[PDB]
Amino acid sequence: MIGGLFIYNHKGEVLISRVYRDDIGRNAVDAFRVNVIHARQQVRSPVTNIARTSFFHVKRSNIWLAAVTKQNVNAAMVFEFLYKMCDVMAAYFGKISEENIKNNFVLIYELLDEILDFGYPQNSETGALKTFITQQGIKSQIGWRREGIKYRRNELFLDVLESVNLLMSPQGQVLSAHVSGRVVMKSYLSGMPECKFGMNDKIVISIAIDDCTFHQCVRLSRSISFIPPDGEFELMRYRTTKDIILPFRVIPLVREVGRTKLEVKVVIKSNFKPSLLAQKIEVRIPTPLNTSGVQVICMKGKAKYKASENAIVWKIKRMAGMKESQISAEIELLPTNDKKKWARPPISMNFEVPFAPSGLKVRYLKVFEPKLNYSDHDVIKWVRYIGRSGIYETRC
Amino acid sequence: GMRGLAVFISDIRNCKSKEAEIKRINKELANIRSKFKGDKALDGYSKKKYVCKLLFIFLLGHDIDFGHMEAVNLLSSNRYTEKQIGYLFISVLVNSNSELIRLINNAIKNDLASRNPTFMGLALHCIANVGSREMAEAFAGEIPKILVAGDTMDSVKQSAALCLLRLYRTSPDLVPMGDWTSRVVHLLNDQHLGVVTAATSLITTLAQKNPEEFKTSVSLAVSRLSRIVTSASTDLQDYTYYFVPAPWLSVKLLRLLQCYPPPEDPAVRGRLTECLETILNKAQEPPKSKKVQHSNAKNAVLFEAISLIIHHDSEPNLLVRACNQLGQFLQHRETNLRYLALESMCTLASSEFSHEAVKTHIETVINALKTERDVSVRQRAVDLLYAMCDRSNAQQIVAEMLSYLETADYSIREEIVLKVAILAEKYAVDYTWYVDTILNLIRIAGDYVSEEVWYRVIQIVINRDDVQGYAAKTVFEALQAPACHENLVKVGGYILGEFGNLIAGDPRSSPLIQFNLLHSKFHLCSVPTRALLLSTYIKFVNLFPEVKATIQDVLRSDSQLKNADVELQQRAVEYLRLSTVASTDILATVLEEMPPFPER
Amino acid sequence: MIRFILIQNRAGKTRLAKWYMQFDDDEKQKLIEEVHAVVTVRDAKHTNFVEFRNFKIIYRRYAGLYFCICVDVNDNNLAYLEAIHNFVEVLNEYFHNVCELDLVFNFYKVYTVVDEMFLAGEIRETSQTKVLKQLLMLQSLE
Amino acid sequence: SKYFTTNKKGEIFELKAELNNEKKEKRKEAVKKVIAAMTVGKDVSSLFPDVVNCMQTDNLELKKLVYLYLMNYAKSQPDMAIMAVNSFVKDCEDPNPLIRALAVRTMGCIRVDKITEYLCEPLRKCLKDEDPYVRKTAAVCVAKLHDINAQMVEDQGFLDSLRDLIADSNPMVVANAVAALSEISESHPNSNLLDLNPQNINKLLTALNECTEWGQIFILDCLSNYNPKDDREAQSICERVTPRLSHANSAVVLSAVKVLMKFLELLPKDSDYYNMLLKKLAPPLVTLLSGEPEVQYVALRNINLIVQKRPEILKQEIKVFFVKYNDPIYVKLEKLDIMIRLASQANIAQVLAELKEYATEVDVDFVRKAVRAIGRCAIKVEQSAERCVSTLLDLIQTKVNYVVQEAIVVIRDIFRKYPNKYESIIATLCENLDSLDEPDARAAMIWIVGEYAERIDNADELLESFLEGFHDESTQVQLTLLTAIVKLFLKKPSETQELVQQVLSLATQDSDNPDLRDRGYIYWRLLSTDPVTAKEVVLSEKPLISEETDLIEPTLLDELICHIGSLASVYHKPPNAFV
Repeated sequence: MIGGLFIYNHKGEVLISRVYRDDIGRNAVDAFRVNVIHARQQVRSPVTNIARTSFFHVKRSNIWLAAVTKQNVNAAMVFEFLYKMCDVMAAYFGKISEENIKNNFVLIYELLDEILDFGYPQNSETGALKTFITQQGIKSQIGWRREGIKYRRNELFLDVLESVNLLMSPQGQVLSAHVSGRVVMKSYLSGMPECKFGMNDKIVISIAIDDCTFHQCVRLSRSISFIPPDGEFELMRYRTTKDIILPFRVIPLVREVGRTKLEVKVVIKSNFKPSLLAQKIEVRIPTPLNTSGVQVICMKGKAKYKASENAIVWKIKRMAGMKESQISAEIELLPTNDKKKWARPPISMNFEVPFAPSGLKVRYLKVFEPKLNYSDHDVIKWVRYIGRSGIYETRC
Repeated sequence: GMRGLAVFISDIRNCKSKEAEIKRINKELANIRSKFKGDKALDGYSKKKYVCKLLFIFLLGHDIDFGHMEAVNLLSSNRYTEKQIGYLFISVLVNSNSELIRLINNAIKNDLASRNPTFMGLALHCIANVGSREMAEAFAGEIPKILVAGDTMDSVKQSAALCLLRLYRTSPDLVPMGDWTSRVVHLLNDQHLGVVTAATSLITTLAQKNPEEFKTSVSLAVSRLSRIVTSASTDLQDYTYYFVPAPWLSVKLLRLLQCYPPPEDPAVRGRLTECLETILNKAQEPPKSKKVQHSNAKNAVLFEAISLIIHHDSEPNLLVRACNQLGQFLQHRETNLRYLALESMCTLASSEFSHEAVKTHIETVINALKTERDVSVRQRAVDLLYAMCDRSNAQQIVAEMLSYLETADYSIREEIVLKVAILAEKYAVDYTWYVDTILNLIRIAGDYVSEEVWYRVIQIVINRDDVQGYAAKTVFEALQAPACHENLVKVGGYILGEFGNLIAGDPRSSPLIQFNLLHSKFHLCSVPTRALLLSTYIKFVNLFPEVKATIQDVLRSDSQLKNADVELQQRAVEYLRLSTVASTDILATVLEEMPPFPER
Repeated sequence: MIRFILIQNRAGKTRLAKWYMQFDDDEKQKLIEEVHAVVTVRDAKHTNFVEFRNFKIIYRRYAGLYFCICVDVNDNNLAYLEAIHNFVEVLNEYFHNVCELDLVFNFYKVYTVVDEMFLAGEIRETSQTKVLKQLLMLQSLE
Repeated sequence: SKYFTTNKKGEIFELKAELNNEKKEKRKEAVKKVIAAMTVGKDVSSLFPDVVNCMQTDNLELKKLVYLYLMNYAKSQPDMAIMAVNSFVKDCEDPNPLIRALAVRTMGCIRVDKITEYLCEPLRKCLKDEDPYVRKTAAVCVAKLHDINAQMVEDQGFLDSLRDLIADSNPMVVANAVAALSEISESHPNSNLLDLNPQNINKLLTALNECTEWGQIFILDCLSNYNPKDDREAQSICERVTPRLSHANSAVVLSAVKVLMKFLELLPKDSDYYNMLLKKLAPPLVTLLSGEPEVQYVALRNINLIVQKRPEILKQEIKVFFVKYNDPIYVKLEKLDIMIRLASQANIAQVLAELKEYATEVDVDFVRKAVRAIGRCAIKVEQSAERCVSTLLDLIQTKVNYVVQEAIVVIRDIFRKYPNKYESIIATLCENLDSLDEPDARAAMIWIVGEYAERIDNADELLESFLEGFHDESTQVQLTLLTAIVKLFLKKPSETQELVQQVLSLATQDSDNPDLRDRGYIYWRLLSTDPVTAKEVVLSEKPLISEETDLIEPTLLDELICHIGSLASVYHKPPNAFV
């Protein structure tokens, strides 16, 4: 019925676990870590099915709770049970955070025993668990905007401007990757309005460390409440390191037969929807310095040589998604030095895409002006995501 | 040593919660803040213990914003424990209080002026650990002078050379290339091997930008290496690791040689070659231990040596001996060893001299590939397979690659199919080989094959055809297994709709059952596949009128002409109106044999 | 050259962390987390050389602890793994069959050993006997 | 080798030494430290025996701790755990019933072969016990024993006692045993869980009201598998189950709806009860939209099915299924689909306006869904299509890009559905041509130009604009551009000669995709032999098209409506598709 219960922290490591039916192995926990939490573009759903198994998961402010089962279990029962459990946890030690869990391991096992038997959620009213639980948890604990602004036509525009940074190893292992971005908001409003703005959970509130700084106006309580200043400004800056959605994947192939011939093929794959369009792509391929000449062949965009710059350049006017393109090149080397083993530098790429590589998506926006009349229904809003290549390199 | 520290750490380890721990730490911090701000002067012992507690707290993860004053006061003491704790603290917590920087420069100047090599050791260690530009300006003028003076004790010489290295990496401008070159390179003949260790590392990192100033190092390098390798078992007893004579010194010495061309002195060159050959020979005897340590230690030197030979690339006999040893490695327990051998063969495959040598071990390579359990190992092996495929062995390599695809796991399919496609396009000696390989690849793992690949195979079939029965039967059979997937449906549908006159003879290849295959694949394929199928349908209707009714019976379904998509129903209407009406003979002038594809 | 040395148990708690490059505190915590996460998921059949942001990691588990040395990608691998074993044996000899609790209670000498055998990102001494003698010589002062 | 493993100094040795103090209070914190160590991943198996040495204790809390330890070992390494069965069996008889229950459930937790001979005596013992809680545990232990490999013909005496349990006194007892037995029956011998319909069902339904929040779900799921025979039987059943609007809003209400809609086969209008049910079902189905988000997701994925089956109930509730700004997206989608399903001809007045609002939010994909929902609405009430296209024109005039694209993609469908009824709009679409990028929209615009070519004397330049940038465009736009250019040729010859040469050639001589090459040559021969058949072969009236997809199979619907509350519904797939 209830195959096995698990509690994870936001990093994705098992804070605690307890299984109930041997038909659930290590593969289960690994699958729920690599197929739901670390899922990238999948449309989320509080009930998911993989490899003939089903998962239910509830999010509590940073903590994932999940139940896994293979039977045709009564669905509503799962979620009512999870809510009862989160409530009992609260009643024993207040809010739910990593600290309380790591500090009441014993109580958590006591619960997962008593409340939940073999998968059959026996009585769980907190007033009555004193009978069976004997432990005890441990609790712990304007000026920027003129008033008198008049416009004839309400408008606003949100731009999620992000920059992605990537450095990958020839066998396709993602070595380094992080996205730094900011939410620039340009408005045109009449009066002193309130605004409520909410988004998804991909942004928590020479080494990339996650971060999220606001503007002085922002106010928290999840969501965002604020009174925008007139004109253009910056709402929040942030930096993320996980679950990134690498637009292009570059695969290199290099064969250095002899010390005079050197052949290099590159193939780029688009890893996103087939209707979008990445624009203005550039690939910079390196070459050893004692390189006499080059032969290049490509059926997408156009490439040429830059001897002074010491690189081959390959431009792409536009490109779709889920497709594959390829450039070939042969290289004759001037055998001057019988030395100096060429430590080839990485292959770089520049590109612009109309979707936030970090996975951010503007969930919802309400604009409410009290003293005057209008509301969200009466203001025109535009949204634009712009993700740009930062340092985007592939070891070849 | 210090009981208070122990009880402190024990109480910390008995905290039941992060809040209780952080409270206790704030408490101890308040206490030590007070006693440091207390007007009472302090005893050296207490100051030592208190800075110890501070360092511990900092190491657990919190913040500490004081104490460095006592850290300064603790350098002028003369008990070793105090000097140790003080220099440790000052090294761990980096801060830019200019006054404290000056004080520390003063204290370290004093210590280096002293004569106890222990104090000199601590001073050099601290300088090497922090290494600020200011400590540079304060000691980079002196350090080589400490290194070259004859009476300086051993450990002093070691640590001083290493600190000169640290200086060189941090601040290159503040170490002038003066006279000490001769004596620093002469360091190598010392009996204390550790001196040689330090001197070698330093000389490597220096010569990486001024070779012509250190060229005189290679002679001593090769002499020491020879004396090490031809050594006896009970030589260098303090410097021998599990019956292996001086590994690390050999590693670093070979590394030093790697920064230089081949030696220019003939006798030097010859002794060097003899050393290398000695290493390789020693690599072939049975082990003197059942313990992994001996294997790792010896193979370290072995890999270093072969990498050096590659950097030289002038000893063909040595190259091929190396390759043969490597090939012997490929079937080994130590996954480390297998990975490393693969990695090194990857670069050896680039030689004018060891190419065929690498080629010969191909069956070992493929057998390792066909059963290996790691993913990185398999990736490296496939890449090697790529690296040694040429006019000679391409056919067998490709065949084995496909035969592996026949079962290989998901984690490799993408690059395997990419590389097989590229090899096919590169060395296909004839059409029929090319088409055979491509079609098999598609049948096996189409859903990764590029868009251009099967464009090309259909194009080439259109041009130099003579494979029509083969292609037709292949797609025919691959279809009736219930697994056939898209790109196969596309390519086969098109090609048999073009050339089914050459397969319709088999009683199990009827036009009727051909359509039954294609329709059985219809209700699972997407819309462009469906469009291709509908074009092949009318091509058939032109050729084999024997299902001319039932095909139309399908074309009239609610599923066809009421089609949600536009282009499906567009083609459906056009074809139904072509067939049932509006002609029955001009069909032969519209559905002709698709004039051959022009040469781009 | 070495970048940083870690002695780290299964919980992710760091018993010893000695750096050889300029890194701020936050990024120090970050690198520790990344290395622990990439190392605790391998098995005995897995290799020992795992690539990392701009370096590689040479690690070895000793049944309760992990030794991890961060190395530049173009350096030897087996040599550094064996140096790890060498230093482990030095500890084992000095501390009389070292246990992790000792590595906690006695950090101010663990640092001594570490700087004795490694200094400024290279391998200083290799002979266990001379290091042991230096150590028990220093342990006699006052 | 074996460094760092000595047990004369360090953590494990210190704990082991602690575990032997004779002050029980310290032993408590000792084993607690051990448990924390197990959780964090520290190897503590070395502690095993002495921890079991601590089981010899009168205290409740200490024995509870050690049992938690052994449970932690149970599912990971059973053989290790077995080494305390000598005490386990010397645990099922103590005072303090909590001890008894704990022991029974723990023994059952073991999954090894030889446990049965150890376990057959205690388990069969405790079924017949004074205490309720113990029987509540032992019932579960029975199923535990069944899932581990055992048919264990004593299992027949077990099942005897088990059926004897359904005639229990305490609610939670039957509330649990019914679930245990139902789970047994699913790995299915055909001779299992016989329903003594009158007597047993009366007893079940008497115990239902006293039951605990949870067991009522299982009671209802056991009833669901029952199949009645006579009318007044079903009358009485539905009567007794009726008052379910219970506290566990998500579960009890849903499963009650399952048992009802399965027991809805009566003479409908002979008695005014069919009406009574069809009336009573609406308030709970509505109030199941005020709870937490996930419950709302499940309730919606079931109400969708219900609407598919019995639309008479929710025919007038299209207000409560509106989208609020702050819901999770996986709820907005379900609300949108249900709104389309309920879109009658009477309430469009608000519906077609409500959607007009959603097309001004910021959640892009949801806005796409709303525009296409307007579309699908314009195909389910014909008497509103004009207002539909009007609202779409408004949305286009908003000039928002990612709205105008879905707008035009729907307008194409509209035109193709009701042909020749909105032809004045066509020209106005063209002025919004520069801002079309996605393939769907480009194709749909070019297709609209395809038909109705004789409406615009500017159709030439329109397609000449795409003709230049022919590559770098999907195959869809290429093929549709072919069809459209030819359609323009046959309708306006002598002015397309400039086009149908370069279009055809750029499709056939240049492009590599052999399928476009094929269609190119096909069209080439038609328009070269005779312009007399070209018309009748290309320009035929493509018959009307209905969205045949938007309905679910009736017998599949029968199955799912037999599985309303379970996980089977939320996927809309039969239970066989996952074991």
